[PDB]
Amino acid sequence: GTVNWSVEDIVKGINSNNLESQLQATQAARKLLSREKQPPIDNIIRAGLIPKFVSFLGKTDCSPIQFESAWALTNIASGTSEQTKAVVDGGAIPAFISLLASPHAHISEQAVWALGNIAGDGSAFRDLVIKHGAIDPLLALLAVPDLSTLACGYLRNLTWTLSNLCRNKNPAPPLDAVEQILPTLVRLLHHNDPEVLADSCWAISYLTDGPNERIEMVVKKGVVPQLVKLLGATELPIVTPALRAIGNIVTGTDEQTQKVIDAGALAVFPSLLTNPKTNIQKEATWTMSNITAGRQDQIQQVVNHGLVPFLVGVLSKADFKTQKEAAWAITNYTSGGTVEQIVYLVHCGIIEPLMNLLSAKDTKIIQVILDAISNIFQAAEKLGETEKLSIMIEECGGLDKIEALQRHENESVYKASLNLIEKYFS
Amino acid sequence: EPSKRARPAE
Amino acid sequence: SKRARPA
Repeated sequence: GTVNWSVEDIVKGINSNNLESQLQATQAARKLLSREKQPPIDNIIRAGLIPKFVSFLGKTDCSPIQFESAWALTNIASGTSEQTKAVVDGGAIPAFISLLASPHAHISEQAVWALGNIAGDGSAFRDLVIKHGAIDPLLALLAVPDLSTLACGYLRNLTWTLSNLCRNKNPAPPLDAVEQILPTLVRLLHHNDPEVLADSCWAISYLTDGPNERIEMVVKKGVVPQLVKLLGATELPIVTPALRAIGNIVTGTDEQTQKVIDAGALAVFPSLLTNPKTNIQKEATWTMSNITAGRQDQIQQVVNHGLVPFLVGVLSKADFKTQKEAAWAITNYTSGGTVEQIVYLVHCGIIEPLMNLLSAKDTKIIQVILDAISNIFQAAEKLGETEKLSIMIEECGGLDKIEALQRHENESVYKASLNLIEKYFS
Repeated sequence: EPSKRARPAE
Repeated sequence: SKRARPA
């Protein structure tokens, strides 16, 4: 009936001024636009249909055409920036906001979905959706005693749309919008649906990806313990954004970092640092490097949790980018740690895998590693045990690796090497 | 993570 | 000495 129409026929129906003809043609357009293989978004735009679809959003007496056109425009707005812009340019933003209050749940949901795609295009449309007043009516849809009474799909769409209002930078979302959304996000973060939890974590990860003040707005809401709980989830789609959020937080102050340690996050790292997903291991190791960049009592907690052997493990065998993060973790540890903590690192077997990575092609990791060796040596100096460390380094082939580094391109690389050699390996 | 989502045909 | 996430 409305299956496989030509764009020509859709236009003919939409221009008929018979509202039932328009309805059938709009549904035909929805069907074309919801096909998986190359929906003809550009042909529909070029046919001039967006203004008609937008006017149909306002037809309160014909809820079916509101739904069909909301679906058609949602799928156009799901495309390239230029496609989403065509939708915004036709006036869709206030028309979708008005539909948020529709008595028909399927129409309200579809308007939530369309605004999620518009806001998801980037900072400018995100902020334009906010200026048109989307937040108050979106939040009102979630103002129920128990989220479990909402249809599951509807709640997932609302959560996803809210996450796009939290997403993107340059600029980050307006501070007042973030403050307005946060109590609802905290509540969604405690909901029991895996997809709501994942998108709630994504939203929190965006809000903490920024300067310390943005992190504090989130940490002050008390969400860190729940994020640490979700870090432990079996679902990779939840662990991924929960870990990014935790990693973001520990880029903040020493005090923000302590909240993450206090909430028990370090106990999850034996698993994260051996996680079969490369991206999780790499993110977890980056996060460890920011914790070892912390205070001596925070380095002590990394020790107490048994995490130094795990760092030795990642240095010994991991994806190269993960080994690079491990190298930073070690350099930060040795830069901030006490001599006891540093000695401990050597006793855990850090020296050999550190030396092995000196054959890396990457120049930056060479610098980082040489920096750590220098720090370890300075610790050894204070103990009078410089010589023992020299032998350890020579025995595992490390001196050979360093001596050769005197013939490297980079200045800092050659300079740092010769300093090591002349000061410790006469 | 995709920031846009199309609603697919049922 | 905290570092941003790598590209």
